[PDB]
Amino acid sequence: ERPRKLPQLCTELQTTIHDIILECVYCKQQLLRREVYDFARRDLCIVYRDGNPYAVCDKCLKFYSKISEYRHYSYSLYGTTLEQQYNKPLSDLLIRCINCQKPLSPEEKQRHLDKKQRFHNIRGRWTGRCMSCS
Amino acid sequence: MKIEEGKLVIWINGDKGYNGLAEVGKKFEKDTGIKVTVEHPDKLEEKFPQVAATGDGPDIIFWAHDRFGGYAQSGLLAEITPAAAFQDKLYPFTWDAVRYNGKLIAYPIAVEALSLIYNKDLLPNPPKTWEEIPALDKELKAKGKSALMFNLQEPYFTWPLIAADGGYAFKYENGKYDIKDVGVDNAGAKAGLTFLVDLIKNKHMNADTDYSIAEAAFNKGETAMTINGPWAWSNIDTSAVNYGVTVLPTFKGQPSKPFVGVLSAGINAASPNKELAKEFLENYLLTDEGLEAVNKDKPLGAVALKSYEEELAKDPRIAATMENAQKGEIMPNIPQMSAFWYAVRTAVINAASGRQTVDAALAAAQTNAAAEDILDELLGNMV
Ligand SMILES: OC[C@H]1O[C@H](O[C@H]2[C@H](O)[C@@H](O)[C@@H](O[C@H]3[C@H](O)[C@@H](O)[C@@H](O[C@H]4[C@H](O)[C@@H](O)[C@@H](O[C@H]5[C@H](O)[C@@H](O)[C@@H](O)O[C@@H]5CO)O[C@@H]4CO)O[C@@H]3CO)O[C@@H]2CO)[C@H](O)[C@@H](O)[C@@H]1O
Ligand SMILES: [Zn+2]
Ligand SMILES: [Zn+2]
Repeated sequence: ERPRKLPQLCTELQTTIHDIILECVYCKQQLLRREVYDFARRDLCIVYRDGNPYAVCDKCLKFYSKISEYRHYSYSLYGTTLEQQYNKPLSDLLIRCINCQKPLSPEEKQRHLDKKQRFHNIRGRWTGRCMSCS
Repeated sequence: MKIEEGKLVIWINGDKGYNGLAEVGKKFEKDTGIKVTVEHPDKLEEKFPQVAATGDGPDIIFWAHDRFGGYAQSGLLAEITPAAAFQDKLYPFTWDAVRYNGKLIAYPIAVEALSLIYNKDLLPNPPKTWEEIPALDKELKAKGKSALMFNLQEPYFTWPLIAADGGYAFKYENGKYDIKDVGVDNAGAKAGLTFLVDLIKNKHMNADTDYSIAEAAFNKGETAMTINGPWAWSNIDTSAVNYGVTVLPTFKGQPSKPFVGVLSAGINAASPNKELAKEFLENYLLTDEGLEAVNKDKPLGAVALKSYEEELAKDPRIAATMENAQKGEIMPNIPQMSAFWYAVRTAVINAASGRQTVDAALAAAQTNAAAEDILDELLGNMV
């Protein structure tokens, strides 16, 4: 199978994150350098169309994420219930911020537990909110 | 207001035999005392998931089966539990159309496929190929007529040509649809849609033609051919046009491949009348007399009930319907179907009007049809 993360894609292409030219899977526009770095920091996955690798630009990521939330929101749970459902601590679960898509840190997940803030399920994806997205 | 206990409210599309269905409801009420109200709201298939999500809506919703997986995924449909004796009364392939995640989510009613409908007085020998249409249209324009008019606003009607040389929605293998393998922007889809656009460029069709325009023109004897389903036949009858129903033209020697719909009846998960709805559907509608009452209003097509279909199959129009069906494909019922249709709708309208090239229109539709799946991958949990 093909590289799903930017570093492995960079290694296969013998390039670096500073140099790689990526296009958005949706709009096919070239990502700004800032968007390449953000893609890596948010731990997003390279997607393949017609055998070619693509990332995503910020405009399309926000557009389709907002659509997905507005159409496919399901229900919410407290963190302890997630831990019982999956039989794992929150630190071992991938829970992205609903606003910025970054995976939540363990401290942000513990903050949800302490402050009685529920996590939300959108299309089987569990989401919270990082600190920045207050 | 909330769904009323002790009555049945039914939604069915305005192109179906809703007056005939109301007659079945009248019989139900005569026998049982339970009133049945049949409504045909606009955009019922979009209204249903909205109102049913709040616990409201009709007790029973009719639509082709392609919408029902999305409803079931959202928990809006009751599971249906026909006994084995009842299941045996309907064709197995119709039950499969309404089977989602291994469970039956609706009752199948009738099998629909598009056919070529032609005016025998204007055109005794209809064309076997799409490629013949341009020359035939030039000939008919010289007589003050035209060759072909059909709805270009709904992708259901243009899909048979798009699919002919290789277009597809989702690849089907191992009894399963691969949502990651979409066939909207492949060379076969482009070839078919290019042929359609060329018909428009060359003044053999108009991009603005819709259902009403094509129906009026055919039923007035102004155009020699149309493409439509069985529900359209009774208006042609009353128009006194001498028409035939036949196999769709081939494209590049390949059959046109209509998407086959099974008109199906689902029970709202929020209905307090699930038992009455089952009694109505199994023991009043899905009988020879019940289906005949609907069919006499607007023809249903090839009904799911074997006993009645054995009579209808003797009608050459039904034989043609099933010939086209067998050359086409059963629509997926998966939740991704609606996004597929909205995406293809835009592609055909934009290409037909020249707003986009065929290539750009279909490239965008391929992406749009796959958009939620792409997002699931982007946000996925991978190494
Ligand atoms: O607002 C902008 C836009 O609105 C109007 O178009 C919209 C329609 O009014 C609306 O119903 C909706 O259409 C979707 C539909 O929701 C979706 O399910 C899908 O439809 C499929 C069917 O599911 C499928 O079964 C099949 O339908 C056949 C049917 O089986 C047969 O029995 C008979 O009834 O003919 C039907 C075909 O007409 O095929 C259709 C696909 O053709 O896709 C539809 C979209 O194509 O959304 C429409 C777009 O918003 C206005 O008409 C339009 O002018 C406006 O621009
Ligand atoms: Zn983009
Ligand atoms: Zn955030």
